[PDB]
Amino acid sequence: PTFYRQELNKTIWEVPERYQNLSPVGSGSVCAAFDTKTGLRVAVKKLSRPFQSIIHAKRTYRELRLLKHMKHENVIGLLDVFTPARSLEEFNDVYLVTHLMGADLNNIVKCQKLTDDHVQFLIYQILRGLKYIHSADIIHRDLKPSNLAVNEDCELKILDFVATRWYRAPEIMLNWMHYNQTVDIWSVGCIMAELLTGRTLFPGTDHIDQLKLILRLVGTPGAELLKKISSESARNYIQSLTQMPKMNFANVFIGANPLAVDLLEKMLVLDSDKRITAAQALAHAYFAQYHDPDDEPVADPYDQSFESRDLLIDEWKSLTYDEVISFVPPPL
Ligand SMILES: Cc1ccc(-n2nc(C(C)(C)C)cc2NC(=O)Nc2ccc(OCCN3CCOCC3)c3ccccc23)cc1
Ligand SMILES: Nc1ccc2c(NCc3cc(CC4CC4)co3)nc(-c3ccccc3)nc2c1
Repeated sequence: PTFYRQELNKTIWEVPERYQNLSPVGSGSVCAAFDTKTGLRVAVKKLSRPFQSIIHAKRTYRELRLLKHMKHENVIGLLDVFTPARSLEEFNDVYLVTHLMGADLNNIVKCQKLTDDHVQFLIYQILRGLKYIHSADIIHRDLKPSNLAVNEDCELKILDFVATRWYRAPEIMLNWMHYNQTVDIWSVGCIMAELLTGRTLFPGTDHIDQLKLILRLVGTPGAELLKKISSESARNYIQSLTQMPKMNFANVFIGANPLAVDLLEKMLVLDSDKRITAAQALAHAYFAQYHDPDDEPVADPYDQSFESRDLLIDEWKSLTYDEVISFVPPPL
């Protein structure tokens, strides 16, 4: 494949001839383009200094390994990955190609009002994607409206591109080091609550103000949850806050679907051991119009053994180069 060059907002791009009409989108740096081989509008992300440090190199390998493995309708997939290099000695740029979506859920929630029917379809697609992601032993940790891309037909894709702490599970705020996958479910509840009211549910100014807003809704942790908190520092700070009662969500999300209020009651739970999972939430009556267990697939098992390895930069670079060369595009 022959490459061409052009500068687009300080960053120079070397892309194959198949990608035309490059247009800057945001900032790695992303460009919108047209793929003459497939006829699709695509998004091309150029990784910025992929091997500047051990942190960058392993991060580069992690993202390429993740995107190559994601093959689900509601999760961002990899259409192509290329580099202008002809060998490992000159391998310094990595480009990632995916579908071009219309916008993100952040634009829709602040520019449009969503019917309860639209909330069902949008939240169902998130939970459908989360079940696929969680089945591969992967936690997103960064779910928020700006990480969810939506088309004009309300088709949604999860990606990992508005404060993140507003959607962070409380066990992440207190820096618990043994949380589970339901930290994403807490984020879904905060997102679902925002689609129903148009307001951010927990607009905290800091980590402490975030927990104060959370406790005003969910109430004081009970004796069962207090038994399972290992940090004496956090366990004492929780016992230092005045006893807040748990608000009834029907009095908070008024005029909302009774099934929507019940699902939020199962998602916005402090005790992560009792928080509803992605698979269980798909079976909730709120998604009866869309739920189909035979069309909610799980993922092929994903090898994360590299995360426990301590390698050099050129070793991470060489491993990334192998994944670039071994990539097989999906058929049309
Ligand atoms: C270190 C690291 C590790 C993993 C990730 N990671 N994790 C995920 C999962 C969890 C959802 C599978 C996905 C990602 N990576 C991404 O979501 N990467 C991307 C974000 C935004 C983009 O372009 C946004 C612009 N948008 C594209 C499509 O919609 C229209 C415009 C991208 C464009 C092309 C290629 C990748 C993009 C990210 C970083
Ligand atoms: N088995 C479980 C189940 C839930 C746990 C958990 N849940 C999240 C949480 C929420 C809160 C409420 C704080 C706002 C006051 C405290 O912890 N935190 C923590 C935790 C929090 C801080 C430090 C160490 C552990 N451990 C949990 C163990």
